[PDB]
Amino acid sequence: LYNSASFSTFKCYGVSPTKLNDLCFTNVYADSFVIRGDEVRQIAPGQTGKIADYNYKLPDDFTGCVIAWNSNNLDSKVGGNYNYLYRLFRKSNLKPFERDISTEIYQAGSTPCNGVEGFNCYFPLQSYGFQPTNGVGYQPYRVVVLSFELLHAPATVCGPKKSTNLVKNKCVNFNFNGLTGTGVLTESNKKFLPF
Amino acid sequence: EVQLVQSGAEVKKPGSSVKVSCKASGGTFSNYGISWVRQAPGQGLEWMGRILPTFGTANSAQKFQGRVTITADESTGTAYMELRSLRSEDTAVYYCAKEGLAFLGYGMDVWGQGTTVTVSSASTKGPSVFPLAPSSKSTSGGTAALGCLVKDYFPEPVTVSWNSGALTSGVHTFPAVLQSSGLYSLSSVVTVPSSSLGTQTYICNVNHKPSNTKVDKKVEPKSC
Amino acid sequence: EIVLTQSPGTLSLSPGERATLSCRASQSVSSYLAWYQQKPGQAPRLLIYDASNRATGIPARFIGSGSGTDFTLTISSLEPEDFAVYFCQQRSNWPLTFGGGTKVEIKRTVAAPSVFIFPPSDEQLKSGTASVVCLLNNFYPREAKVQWKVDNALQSGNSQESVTEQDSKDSTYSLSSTLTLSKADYEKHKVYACEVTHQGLSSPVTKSFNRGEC
Amino acid sequence: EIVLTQSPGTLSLSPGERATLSCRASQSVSSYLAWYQQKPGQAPRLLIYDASNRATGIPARFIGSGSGTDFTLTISSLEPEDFAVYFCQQRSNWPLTFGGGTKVEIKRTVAAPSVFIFPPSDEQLKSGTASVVCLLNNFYPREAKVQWKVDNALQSGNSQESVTEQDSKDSTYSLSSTLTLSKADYEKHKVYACEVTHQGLSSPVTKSFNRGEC
Repeated sequence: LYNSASFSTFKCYGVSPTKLNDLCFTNVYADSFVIRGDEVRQIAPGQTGKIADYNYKLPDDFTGCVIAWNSNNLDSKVGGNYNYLYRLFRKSNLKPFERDISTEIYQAGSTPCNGVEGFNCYFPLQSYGFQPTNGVGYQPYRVVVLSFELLHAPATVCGPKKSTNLVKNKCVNFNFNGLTGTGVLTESNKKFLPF
Repeated sequence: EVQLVQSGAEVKKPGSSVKVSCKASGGTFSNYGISWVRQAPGQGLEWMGRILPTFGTANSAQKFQGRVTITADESTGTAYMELRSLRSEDTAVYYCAKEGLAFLGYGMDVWGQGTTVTVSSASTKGPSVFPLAPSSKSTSGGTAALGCLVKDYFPEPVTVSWNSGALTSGVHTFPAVLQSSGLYSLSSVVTVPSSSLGTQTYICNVNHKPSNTKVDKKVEPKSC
Repeated sequence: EIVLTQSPGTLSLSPGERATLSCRASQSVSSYLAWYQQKPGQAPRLLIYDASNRATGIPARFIGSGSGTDFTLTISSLEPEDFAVYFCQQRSNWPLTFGGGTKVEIKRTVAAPSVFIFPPSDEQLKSGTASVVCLLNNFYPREAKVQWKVDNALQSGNSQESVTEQDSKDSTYSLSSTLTLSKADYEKHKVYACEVTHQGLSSPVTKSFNRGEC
Repeated sequence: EIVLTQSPGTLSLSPGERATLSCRASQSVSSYLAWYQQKPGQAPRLLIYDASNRATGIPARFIGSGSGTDFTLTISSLEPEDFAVYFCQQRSNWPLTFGGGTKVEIKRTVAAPSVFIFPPSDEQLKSGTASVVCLLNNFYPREAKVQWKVDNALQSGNSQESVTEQDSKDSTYSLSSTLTLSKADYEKHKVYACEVTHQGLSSPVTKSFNRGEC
């Protein structure tokens, strides 16, 4: 993921990028959505606005990692791509890592709405005018948000750090599956059992 | 490039019902929000209501409550705007245009084509062509104007051509006016040099499609 | 129910100049407005949305500005294909009302209205209805008034006007007024006259004719 | 970049209750934030720094709270010289952007807006532009809407609606709208009206005058 040269916004806060494959984590979550350019900034941990407030709120004590790369070739067709919605009205804010897909007509005023839009009663959702010809900042940005939790379960995802060759007949340091030591390694004639 | 194919003209009677369709050219619907706009003849625009095809939501303006009923058919991608209890003033050109699945912001950008809906109480009637002779051939000695009045026809339109479309210079066609009785009338005059008078014959023709009539009036001077 | 107005109502300008249309609102519509450009006998098309953005394909000469309760659409270079009626639609909340309109014409030099009259024909006299037509052709500007003076008496309530659109070759109008009245009424007078008053006329030219003898 | 939302916008309250000014932030700004108070026409002196401290000379009335991303200011027993807009600007990282601010004001009973109309004089008519002024004196609350119906036609705000500061005695507002037009535009109209729409009034009242005949 790091040496990809194709991700615009490979940056994240909880942990260092170089030590990702150094810690064995629990079951990593992965989120996915498409968003404009102006607000990839507020997908970061701890911001407020329109999308960070009613759509996808990220906790302050965040330890995941955030991805964002431009795709103005797959999610943008002539005449617009009226297939990517986003809520812009809500009773209150949104707790971190919360999902809401209800489509009850939002009531800004103090009058009954009877499930039909009218005076001071707006529809909750809104579409994206993803025209193929827009300035940068209006083009779609596919975003992936990761999350690393320290669950009391032992671990489920380690890192593929490294494995090197072995040189025999020398006094060298070694480490086999956590069993370290020093000495000289030579071929044996034992009768190990499979386990 | 989404298109919005619309219905054709539908003359009706007062108190009847009409049903205009806004079939979306391309197949089915998407995150639309088609809304209906009415424009009176020679006036400004007027919003009526909007429908959400996929999300199944529709409403009309407060003034049109209890009269307009907007429905959608996502199976064929066709939206209907049936209107009942037609009044005498509801004659207009009805539009449909998509405005994005929302309520506030973008605004309608792709429009249909218009569906004229003349509501009255009179059957098709042949247009009585009457020639207007080039009277008083003493205006400026070299200029003259003549035409044929088309009176008491119904309904629009009626195209007018002169000499089988062989003349276009100095040709005018005034818009039709609805009379008190309920029939339409329009003039069509042509400016002709006074020298051409008495030597060239001019015949105007009309083509009333609903009454499939082809009249040919040959204008004459005052006949002494 | 928010109401919008557009000032002025005519905004006559010559090609190449700069236009200024103001759709002043009545409430807080801060940044929710759209401008439409309807040529005669066509479907309106969107020009400027959210009071600043420009719709796709629109030439850059169209610029919109303003916010709050007073907006403004400004055109830099008037091409011949920019003369139409411009509508403003507020999109704040229910209902999405519209504005009056502003028909932007072409500005030219003043011209003189040629005047012609036409007596009812004998073939038109077979029924009991007679019609008289007074015609004004190639004049400018739009403002012109026609009055009928049957038997030197002012006539009202029985005339209908009809104005063509601006010509595409000289940008001149053409007006026609009819005097529909019964055959018995047409047989109960002596003389008929139509009077025209124009800015481009030094005097109120009047044409007239007498019945029967012609 | 950091954004500091402010809520509410006006917080109409009474002299001696609980105030709950909020400074909803963006980032982790746990303790690097300050609040300011700007008396109208004065310099915005500091009130609270580091989100929990107090500057010298600041009474015990002002108490702050909140940390992390949520920050709140509580005013105990509001005092008449404590009605001024309060700005909360973070000082964690660059830049040090401020907030919108909320203008705390007095909550009083709804009043009736009086209306006055003053047509221009002869001396103002010596110029090329007229001057028509409405007037709305001693009303409450802030929200209002003034419209003009010229010749029974919906004119819109060709004016600048000026609102005065809250009274120091009764705490009521005064509104004006100088509807101005050219001299040529003056004579082709016949009646000018000043429409008023108020929450406190059930029916929109209107004061109008007829030009010349006065």
